[PDB]
Amino acid sequence: FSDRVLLTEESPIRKLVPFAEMAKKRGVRIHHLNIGQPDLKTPEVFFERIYENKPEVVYYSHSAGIWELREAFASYYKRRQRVDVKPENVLVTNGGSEAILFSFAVIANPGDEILVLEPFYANYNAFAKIAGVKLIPVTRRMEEGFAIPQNLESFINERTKGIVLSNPCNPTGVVYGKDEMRYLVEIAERHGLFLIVDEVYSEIVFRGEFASALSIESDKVVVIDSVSKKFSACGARVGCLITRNEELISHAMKLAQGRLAPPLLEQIGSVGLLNLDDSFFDFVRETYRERVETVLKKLEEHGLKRFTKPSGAFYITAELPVEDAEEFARWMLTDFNMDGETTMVAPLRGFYLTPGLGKKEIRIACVLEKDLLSRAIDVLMEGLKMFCS
Amino acid sequence: HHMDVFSDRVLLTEESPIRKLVPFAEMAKKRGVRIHHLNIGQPDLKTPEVFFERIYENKPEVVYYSHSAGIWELREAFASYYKRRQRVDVKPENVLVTNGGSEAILFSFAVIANPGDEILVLEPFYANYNAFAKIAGVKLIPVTRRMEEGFAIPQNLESFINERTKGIVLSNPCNPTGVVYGKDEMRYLVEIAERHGLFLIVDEVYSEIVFRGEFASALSIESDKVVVIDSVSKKFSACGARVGCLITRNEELISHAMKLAQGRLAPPLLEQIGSVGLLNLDDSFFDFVRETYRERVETVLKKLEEHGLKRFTKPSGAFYITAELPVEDAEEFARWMLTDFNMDGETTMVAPLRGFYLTPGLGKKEIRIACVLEKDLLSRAIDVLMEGLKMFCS
Repeated sequence: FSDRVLLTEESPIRKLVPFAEMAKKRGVRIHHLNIGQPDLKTPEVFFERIYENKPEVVYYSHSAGIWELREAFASYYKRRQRVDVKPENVLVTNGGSEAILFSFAVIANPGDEILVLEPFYANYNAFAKIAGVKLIPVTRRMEEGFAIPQNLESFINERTKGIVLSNPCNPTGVVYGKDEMRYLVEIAERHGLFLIVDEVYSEIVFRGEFASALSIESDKVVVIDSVSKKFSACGARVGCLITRNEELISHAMKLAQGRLAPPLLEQIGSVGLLNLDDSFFDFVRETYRERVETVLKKLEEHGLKRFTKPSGAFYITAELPVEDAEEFARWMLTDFNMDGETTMVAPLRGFYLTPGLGKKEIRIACVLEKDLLSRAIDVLMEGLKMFCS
Repeated sequence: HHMDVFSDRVLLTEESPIRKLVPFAEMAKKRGVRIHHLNIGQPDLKTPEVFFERIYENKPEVVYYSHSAGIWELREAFASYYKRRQRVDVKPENVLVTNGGSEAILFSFAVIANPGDEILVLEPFYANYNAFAKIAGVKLIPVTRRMEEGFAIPQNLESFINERTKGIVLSNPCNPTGVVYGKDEMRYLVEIAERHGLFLIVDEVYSEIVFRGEFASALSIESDKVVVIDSVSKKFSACGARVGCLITRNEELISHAMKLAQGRLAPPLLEQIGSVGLLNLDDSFFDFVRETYRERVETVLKKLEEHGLKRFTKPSGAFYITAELPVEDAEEFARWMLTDFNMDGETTMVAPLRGFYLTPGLGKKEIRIACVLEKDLLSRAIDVLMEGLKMFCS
């Protein structure tokens, strides 16, 4: 088999599944705070639009996506992100996942390098490995508030072709403002690199004023978005690649054509999601705000010191007073259960490329109703207390 | 201001000869010309109602990411399909649901080959494989087949194997030749794979659309080096579903493919729910589909013969007809058909075959015809095409 897949060890999160399944067999209710799967009901408009526009033939749509959906994304950015985008700048893909893969393949050759801000959304490494691109980590520290490090330029070389990050960020929850993004765009332009900004969590912003990378008119910016987290439509597999660089889009379109098209029914339903009013986004933003706040308060009241207050998204990264976080996560499932309940968290080690980093850190996904989440944290800290003594 | 340095992968890629005809086609519709599209493999048949019904009946409250390998029931649906219809014993654990056959091919390539490695392909072939090969950084090596030899597997196939060769890929029934390799031919091809430690990737998307001979799935030959790709696209006219699969008995390969499926998270949920219904369709449905395409293919073959065209292939499967025209450049004729020609305000669009070959110069005078219109329209579409071909010589 290929080195690409032989060198890939399985995710620390996935490695806990066997232990979790074994716990359910013993009659234990597990609180899943390890996966970024929203629990919110998918808006009914998604299903209504599909039912009302049932096509007689489920055909391959235009490779770049149904024209109406390209318009729907364009209008969303103007109305919600206050960015002027044309439908021609939008390329509909099979979720953000594919938009990332295309971006990587269009800008870099096999063996080339793409800078990534550590810790980062682990799945980028999967798309990099498929495209044969090397992903180069640029470490950020919790103690610095996971800021963009000053030595960013030093990692650039002849093989460097781009920089990729998420904003709001998964798993740190940091939100880079207009000033920070412009700085990052300026570096991309000075060194002729493309800036891939994954904005899947835009709308889920609590502190500061969020500015899309497209707000900074540059030919090197590529924004990735999706209907997944924003509308709780993860199973739709509908996302997009947005950029003003007509040449890049035209190159990405050859890849979209080999693939033929994104899912038809999901695109039809996505048009309805993107047209949702302001009240919907207020509800989603505030639901996650209250959840994040609830966890933060619970962590603080149980004496946990080193954790980050996110400005966006629904993840909380924290440092535990343990030698190995992954061992503790497994222990929670195997050797622990408060009142027949346990809590499953994601070890953060899988979000770093640099070996040794994130050994005592974990990520908490706020994807449960606030009261259950409060209870899930109580179980987690009671378990943390016994683990030590 | 600095230039955009894009990857060689995408800079070297010229746009498809078929796609290069779209601008000329769009300009023809503006002039008031009804175009008969025989250039794309998009079926025109109604998607069976069961697909929509299953979705409506099992509407989930949350459109969640399913298990990476696909919903368990769909994995069972594919497994049962192969046992009932293909007479092959497959377990759900052997099935990995993907975003259409397209992705199953991409994963196959990434799992067996490193960037820079080689995969043999039987030319002419489904052009899109080259797209997945470029994304994975794999070099696709052509093994030319001739129409005069009935597009058979050439005897010099082993001479193309080297240290960098990691697999062989083809479609059965084949797109665009329409050849259908039987049990004997497949065994031979599997024996070569095993002797040289290569994986055999057989794209069986057109299985069911078989007219001549008895079709045998590559899985019928129990080997640890066979990987079958299938889809709900052409078989059930559900191209927009983007639901396919990778099937193999090699537990290690599927386990490695699973890591790639996990990065991607999952295939489309609603489409998987609807696909379970399509896969459970009775024998009557497949009889109707197979015979609908048989009568269409026959109609075109008769019309081509009646208009004096000599060199064309009679396919054993799929719905494509490959033919050699008496012209210097087929692609020039295809464009001409749209720009400078229209019988009774009608014209026909065909796909130049040049884009289906990697070896430069091959398929310059050849075209592909997709039988994706009702037999009477198809008959008319060929009349328009031959009247245009007759004037073109002048």
